[PDB]
Amino acid sequence: LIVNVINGPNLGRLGRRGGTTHDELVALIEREAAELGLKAVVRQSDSEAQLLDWIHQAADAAEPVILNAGGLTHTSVALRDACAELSAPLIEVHISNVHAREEFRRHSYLSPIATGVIVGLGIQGYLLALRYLAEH
Amino acid sequence: LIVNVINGPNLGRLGRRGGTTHDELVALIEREAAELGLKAVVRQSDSEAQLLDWIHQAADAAEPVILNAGGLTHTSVALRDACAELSAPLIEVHISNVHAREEFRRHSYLSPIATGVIVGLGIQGYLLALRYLAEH
Amino acid sequence: LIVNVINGPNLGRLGRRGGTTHDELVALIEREAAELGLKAVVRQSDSEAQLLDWIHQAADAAEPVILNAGGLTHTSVALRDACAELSAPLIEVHISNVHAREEFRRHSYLSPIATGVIVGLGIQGYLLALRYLAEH
Amino acid sequence: LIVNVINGPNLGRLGRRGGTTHDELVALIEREAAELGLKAVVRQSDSEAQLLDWIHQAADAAEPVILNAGGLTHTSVALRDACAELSAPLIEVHISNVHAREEFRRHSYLSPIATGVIVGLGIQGYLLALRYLAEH
Amino acid sequence: LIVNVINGPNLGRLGRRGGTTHDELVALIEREAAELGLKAVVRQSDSEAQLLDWIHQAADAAEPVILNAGGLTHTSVALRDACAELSAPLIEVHISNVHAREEFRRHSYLSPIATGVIVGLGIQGYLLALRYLAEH
Amino acid sequence: LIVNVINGPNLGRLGRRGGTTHDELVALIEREAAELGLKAVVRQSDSEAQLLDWIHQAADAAEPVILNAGGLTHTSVALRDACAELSAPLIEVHISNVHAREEFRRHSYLSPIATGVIVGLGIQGYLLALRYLAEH
Amino acid sequence: LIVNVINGPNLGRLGRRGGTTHDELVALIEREAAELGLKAVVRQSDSEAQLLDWIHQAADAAEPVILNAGGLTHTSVALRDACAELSAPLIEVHISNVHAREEFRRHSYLSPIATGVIVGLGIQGYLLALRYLAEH
Amino acid sequence: LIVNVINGPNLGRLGRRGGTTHDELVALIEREAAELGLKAVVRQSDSEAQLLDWIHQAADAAEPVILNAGGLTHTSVALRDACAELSAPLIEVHISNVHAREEFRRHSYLSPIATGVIVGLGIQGYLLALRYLAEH
Amino acid sequence: LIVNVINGPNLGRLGRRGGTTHDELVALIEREAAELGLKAVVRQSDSEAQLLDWIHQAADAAEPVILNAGGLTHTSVALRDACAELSAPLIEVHISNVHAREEFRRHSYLSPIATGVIVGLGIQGYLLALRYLAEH
Amino acid sequence: LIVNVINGPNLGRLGRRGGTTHDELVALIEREAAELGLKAVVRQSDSEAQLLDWIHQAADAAEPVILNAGGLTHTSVALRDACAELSAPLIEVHISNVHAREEFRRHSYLSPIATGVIVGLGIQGYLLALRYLAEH
Repeated sequence: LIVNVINGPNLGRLGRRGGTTHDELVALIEREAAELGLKAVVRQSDSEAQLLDWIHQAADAAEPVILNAGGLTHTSVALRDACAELSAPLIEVHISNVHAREEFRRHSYLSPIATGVIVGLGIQGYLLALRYLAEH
Repeated sequence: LIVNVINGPNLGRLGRRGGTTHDELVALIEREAAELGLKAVVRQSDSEAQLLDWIHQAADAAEPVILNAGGLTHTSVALRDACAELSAPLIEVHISNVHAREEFRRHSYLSPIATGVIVGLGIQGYLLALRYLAEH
Repeated sequence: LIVNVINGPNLGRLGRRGGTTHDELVALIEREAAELGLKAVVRQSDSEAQLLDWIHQAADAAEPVILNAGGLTHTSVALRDACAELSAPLIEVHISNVHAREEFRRHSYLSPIATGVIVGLGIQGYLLALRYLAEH
Repeated sequence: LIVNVINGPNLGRLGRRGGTTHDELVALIEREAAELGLKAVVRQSDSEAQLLDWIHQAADAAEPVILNAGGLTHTSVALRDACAELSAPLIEVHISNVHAREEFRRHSYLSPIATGVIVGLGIQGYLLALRYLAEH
Repeated sequence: LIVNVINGPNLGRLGRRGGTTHDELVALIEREAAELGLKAVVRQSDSEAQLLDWIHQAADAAEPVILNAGGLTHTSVALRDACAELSAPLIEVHISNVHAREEFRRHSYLSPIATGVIVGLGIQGYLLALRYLAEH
Repeated sequence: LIVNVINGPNLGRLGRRGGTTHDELVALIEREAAELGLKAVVRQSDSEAQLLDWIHQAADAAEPVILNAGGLTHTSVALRDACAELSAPLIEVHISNVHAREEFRRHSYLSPIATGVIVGLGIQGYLLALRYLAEH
Repeated sequence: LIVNVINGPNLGRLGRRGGTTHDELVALIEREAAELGLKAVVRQSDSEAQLLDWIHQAADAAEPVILNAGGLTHTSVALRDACAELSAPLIEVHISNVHAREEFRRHSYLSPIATGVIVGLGIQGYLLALRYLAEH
Repeated sequence: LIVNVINGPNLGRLGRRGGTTHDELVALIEREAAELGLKAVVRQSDSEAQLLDWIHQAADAAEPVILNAGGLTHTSVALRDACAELSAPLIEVHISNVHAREEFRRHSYLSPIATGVIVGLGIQGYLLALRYLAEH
Repeated sequence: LIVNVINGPNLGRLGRRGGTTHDELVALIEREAAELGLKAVVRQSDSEAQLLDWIHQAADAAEPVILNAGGLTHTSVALRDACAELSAPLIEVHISNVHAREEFRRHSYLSPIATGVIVGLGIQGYLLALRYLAEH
Repeated sequence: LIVNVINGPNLGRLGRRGGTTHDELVALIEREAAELGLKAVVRQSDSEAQLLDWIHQAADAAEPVILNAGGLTHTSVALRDACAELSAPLIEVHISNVHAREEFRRHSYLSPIATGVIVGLGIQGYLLALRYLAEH
């Protein structure tokens, strides 16, 4: 079973002003996925249109999605509407605790339609979302 | 290393109008904890004073806490202030997706001071919080 | 058929700075219930945990509840969540007109899930709730 | 002693898209009133001016009023100001539970000046208001 | 098939301080309706009670309604509740663009229960609503 | 006279989880336009930058625009500012009734500067906007 | 004359992560009270029901109360309603400056019914409240 | 050690429509200060500029300030910014309980930057602030 | 009987970018007052402290005040508190219609404590306030 | 051409708890103005009435104004109304970035009527406003 891990704007800057980089995150995820018997496809883009295309492809293939949409979490109705079409689980992930920062970060257009949300557990949040999905 | 799992009001009614009961949840947690090399102490109370006493004891022993405070999450400043004393990690857990329900459930007094928050992954949320803590 | 009448915080102070006392209220209710062919069990507590235990017992026995939760009406999500499990009717009662006082008293976490609400009719509000329940 | 029962807009559509009709409601009320030794005058109008005239006549005769103002409950300051002149009791009645519906229905211009409010007990709400008034 | 066109307060002042008058609007609508094979009944009143009576008659006959309620759009819950009974389509029409004016005009109690809303297309809005209804 | 029909994000997913597809919508529009003596150019993009380029080209050519901006309706000030330059009519269209859904969908940055808005009439909303424009 | 000093939730943790402990605070208060010719009864509880019982006993004996309700200051209507019965002075005390912290701490259900409020003067706030009461 | 007591607008009207006058208040303060071994300089002005000059002089001399700014408490950012420069303690005093009056009086621009706030204890509030400062 | 007419900030700029000047306004008022048998004392200041001193002198002499406080109407609690001491009538006057301008101008701290308010009638507002006061 | 530079409350405290003083700022401005061929008149006052008099004199002479009103920026409608009379440019200046501080500092009554606003560039903000004005 294939799981899409989709990272949104500014996530390619991970580790570069907390040192895990985006390439390292990809390697960590693929290794964990292989241990669980899953195939993880990890993609990152700063373009909202590109993220919508990837979600549409996950919706047509009925594949689960682990999404960290970055700043678009708080602002894009178009992203929420694309994610409303998914039929497999959608897990929203944030690396840092979004509730401990500015007040505008406490509102997400994605949380109400996600199956679950994991915030503040660092990069381990992606690995735990994978384990939830492997345990069906 | 000892981990406290503290369940608040109405969580002793789990499975009784989704059938996992609170006794079953305790057994699941203890089994997972033993596999990870941890000892889990699982307690549940409908009394806010009893929850504060348990958090104070976790703060003095410097032990991590996985807390599902039920309805007190949204209403108790006293619980938040007791949890502000903890020095080990605090993970807030909700079984259902609190963001997909009434608007008052989207505000938590605990999230801003927790290390991380896990919502909507069912009872597996407690087992993933344990794994995060076992991986230091 | 058994009806639970549950009074919350400060209701044991009735009549003591309008002179009906809580013991008198109990006698009035039991007398009316007997005239209607019902058995009324009247209980009062200043403890939120004790009120939740009584509601849980009413939910397991499928018995109707007439509840005057006092100040907890406006503040407790935990009480609302316990009352959401009841399968028989739930009537919320307030002795005074809560809409004629401070603005925070006009919001109730219980009204939206109650079958009906009776406010401002004094102690007669409890006796009319009994009559509604006797007339199925 | 005479009691006015005043129904506002859309209440003549009762039972017609829960089958009690407005004529049936009138018969039920008159029968209950006669059993209590009262005379009930039941009137219904979709016109706000007509409702104000009836309230003014109740204010000059010092007679109690049981009012279900329909949608005007939430919107008319003119109705509230006419009802502020009454010297006998004013009971506001709603057949359905107004707190379980849209958020604008939770605000009433009438509740703060009514003696009491009864919501959600169906047509029995009118019969219980009569009993309160018969028991002075 | 009969379509009711109902105009609310101040719409009899059309063209009189943009010169189409209400009589001209009626002629335009009847001519368009005849071309489509429909019969249009156009009525106008400044009285809210009269509008409610006309909507009740449309609800009992199951006929579609094209409604321009004027200022009552923003203020009347009673009108919304009468329109909630209709079983055929309800199209809300505004001649001018209500979103380009005062902020209170951007809220309508009718839009959420209408089948569709047409704003800002002048008198042609009524003719396009007719065409939608003729094309079932 | 040329009319631009511009569809924004997620509108290429029409008919695919109500079965009209985007290709079918294009065919329907071109056929109606030809019957009216107009030429319709229908374009769709999930990219906000691409939509702004198309609006800028409509502004320089002084051509009318029928726009369904999808989720960007509620969130993009940049789209509103590009549309503020148009000199020919701008009709905003929504297929479903945006007022009957989430509260954030009731606010549009486009409505206040559009000539008119058509919501809830399905795909027929685009065909009626064409007819308005053909009747100058 | 007897003065009750009542400390609410988390105040038994004073000095333990500013080193005055709750036992030391009690000794300081009793010593100051004896110098003023008063008897101070100092009690602390994390239980809201226990605090309400102590306030009810102060109301029946007509004794003054110096209250630091901790987090319940901001959340409990039941505590405010018990304190509304007191006939002798009620002084609300906070050790730290509640106005310099989170915005939710700036609202107190107790201040409007207290005789006076003292915030930010550390433990000396309790000793100054005693002096106010000794000077009648 | 010198303590400045600064009274703002309308405080020279004390006792004149509760009979202590401003001259009497000055005498009371000077007497208490002398008993504590302090020198109190008491000044009053209805001019905001004059109050700012006095605060600037207290900031340059590093002297403590007891301030009752009257109505300026709720409205002047300029006064708050002058008081933000003080390095010795700043105690805000109100004679009456500001939380029991109009809602606009519950917001103070000064409280968040003051060391402590004393409200509702009458003129004794100034004497207790002096004692706090004498006990360093 | 003496009437004070007090003009606040920027009112000495009347007629100078509607040509009545402040000197002309004074002459108009004195002439009207003499016709009514009253003596009008007209004063203007841009200083809030000076306005408070004049109101205090009107309060001690029990004389009526016609006040146009300019921008201080919307911002000064200190002015409202000085005016709360007056025992003779207080009429608030605005030359232009304050409700037809910016939204912040629709809130006045003075209106709730004034005997009456006159807005939008130009300079004639002062002359009509005089006539009201002459007719006791 | 003469330019007025007007500094409001607390700006005479510049450099005194970032060391430029107000006298140094005056020297810097006069030197820059002379290099540009302008004459700068720099004045500072803690009195709102004095600032209004200076603005009135700038309005009668049609001279440009560079204003740093300090805390009055956020609170004075009277200052805004005096500045609304200016016919030459009005540049509002803040030395620090007002948007990075408390939320009340993000609202200015002056910005909407100023020609331009410069914030956060330190004392150089005044020198750049001069250059804008020298380049007409």
